[PDB]
Amino acid sequence: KSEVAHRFKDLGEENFKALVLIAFAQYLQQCPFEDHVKLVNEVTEFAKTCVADESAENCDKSLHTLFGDKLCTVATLRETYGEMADCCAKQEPERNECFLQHKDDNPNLPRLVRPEVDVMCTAFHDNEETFLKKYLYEIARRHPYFYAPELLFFAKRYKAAFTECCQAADKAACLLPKLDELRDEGKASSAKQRLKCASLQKFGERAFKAWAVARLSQRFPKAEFAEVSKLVTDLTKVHTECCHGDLLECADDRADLAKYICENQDSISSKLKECCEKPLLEKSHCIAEVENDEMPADLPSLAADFVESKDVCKNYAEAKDVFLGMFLYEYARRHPDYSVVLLLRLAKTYETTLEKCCAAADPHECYAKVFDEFKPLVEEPQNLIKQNCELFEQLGEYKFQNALLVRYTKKVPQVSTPTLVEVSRNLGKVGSKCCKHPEAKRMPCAEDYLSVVLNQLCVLHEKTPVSDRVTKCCTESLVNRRPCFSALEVDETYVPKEFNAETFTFHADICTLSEKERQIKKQTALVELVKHKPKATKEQLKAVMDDFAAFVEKCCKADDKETCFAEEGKKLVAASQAAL
Repeated sequence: KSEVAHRFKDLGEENFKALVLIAFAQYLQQCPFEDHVKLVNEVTEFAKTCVADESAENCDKSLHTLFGDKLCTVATLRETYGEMADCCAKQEPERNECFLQHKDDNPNLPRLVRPEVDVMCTAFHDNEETFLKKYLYEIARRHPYFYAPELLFFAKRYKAAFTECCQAADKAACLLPKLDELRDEGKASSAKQRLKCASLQKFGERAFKAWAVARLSQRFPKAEFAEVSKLVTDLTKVHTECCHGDLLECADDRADLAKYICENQDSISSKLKECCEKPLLEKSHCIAEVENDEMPADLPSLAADFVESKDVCKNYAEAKDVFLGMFLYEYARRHPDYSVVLLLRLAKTYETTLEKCCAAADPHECYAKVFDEFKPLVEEPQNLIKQNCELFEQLGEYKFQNALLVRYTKKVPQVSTPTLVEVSRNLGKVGSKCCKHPEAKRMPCAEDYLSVVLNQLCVLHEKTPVSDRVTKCCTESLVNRRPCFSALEVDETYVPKEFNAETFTFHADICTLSEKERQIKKQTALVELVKHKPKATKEQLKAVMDDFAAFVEKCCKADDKETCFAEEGKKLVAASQAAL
């Protein structure tokens, strides 16, 4: 039998063209469009001829082996410059990896450009433009890991948009505010994902199970332990693939799944009616995270004292894996009000401890209310979301979200100025999209979201390696990430302590060079870090700065581009470090 045409024989053809492009274009990610597309055109071909006939010569390729051996070819030797030190070696296994499966990450390479003001409205005489070319863009750029089928789901929702409102609104208004929102949602999942791989095989594959047995049980909390373990065992497989390189199996798989999940509906989690009256595609992004859990649970199931007031320390605990699984899951069930990332810590203070004392010198009290020394590691969140959600509350949406900069730029003052200001504001954006939301529903979002961002931080910067600390809180644990960065004072380690850096204040009539405070502030904020990186930290001082660099606007007119550039440099560096 073959692989090629067989994949062709489920996900149809558009979505075969539709994968094999993004596939080939996360992969090599700098080579121009047509090179990539000729090569698709050809895969796309061929497939049809093992469609005709399995038995035809060389169908017998193991999928990759085609790509591998029709990729290096004229994609690559037209692509001759110096980072992919070719990787088609002794026709191997060790192809996918060494280079074809090495995706430069966040910050990959050229990028600045895009579409613009009026013209991108272009479902007239090509969707090769926009619709198609939301992959040499919305998937070459900064997303070599982005989850295939979800791009096919986020493809229609670039298409469908155009496919109504170029219309009466000149595309103007009735269009591009579905091109505001759904750009953060491109970043969101593409970033809500690098995690799910980072769990997967930049960290042990075993972890993920515990991730998802924690999670699918937080939403399907009557799903018997049987059935979460044919949803998280079935989801690893998917996610592993979309991570390990080979998508296609993926996209087929989340219906080789959803057409189990959603034929079984009632034995699993009631609330997946809606998205089962939804064309495949959108099934897997209702069920995918917009899944209002069916709290509260299975049961009364009164209490969880099988893990507790008993004597089966080991006796009923010679299944390592499933014992923990049934802690996790059953603990998971009654706690939509605690974040997975937390509960995963309670699932390592069972596991350790119960091993601390299933062994020696009885008796039971060792594990006697672990429930009552867990409780440190259940207070710090419940608490932290105070000096998350108050410094923000009555003290600033987009004003002092640049507090968490001051915090981070201090305690960890060697990550790259951007790579602060991507995070600094991003993990900023928890204050907004979660405090204004409170209850239980608060924390599950907000240790978790924070948890994603710290990962952006980690995955971002291996590339150049900086703060041995950041090295430490990334590596040492996944599960202990967000009391790590947190549990870090000002690393007085510093010096270099750069003085006086005038590839500094580019001024340049920024004031209406640039618009939308998202663009205005970001610079005004991009001032912050480098106004401390000289002088690591100071008390009151440092806001007599960002107004002495908020005149950065109002000396910017009447014959400018040299107004605020002589002026500042005296009056913002003169105003700097050690005296003022």
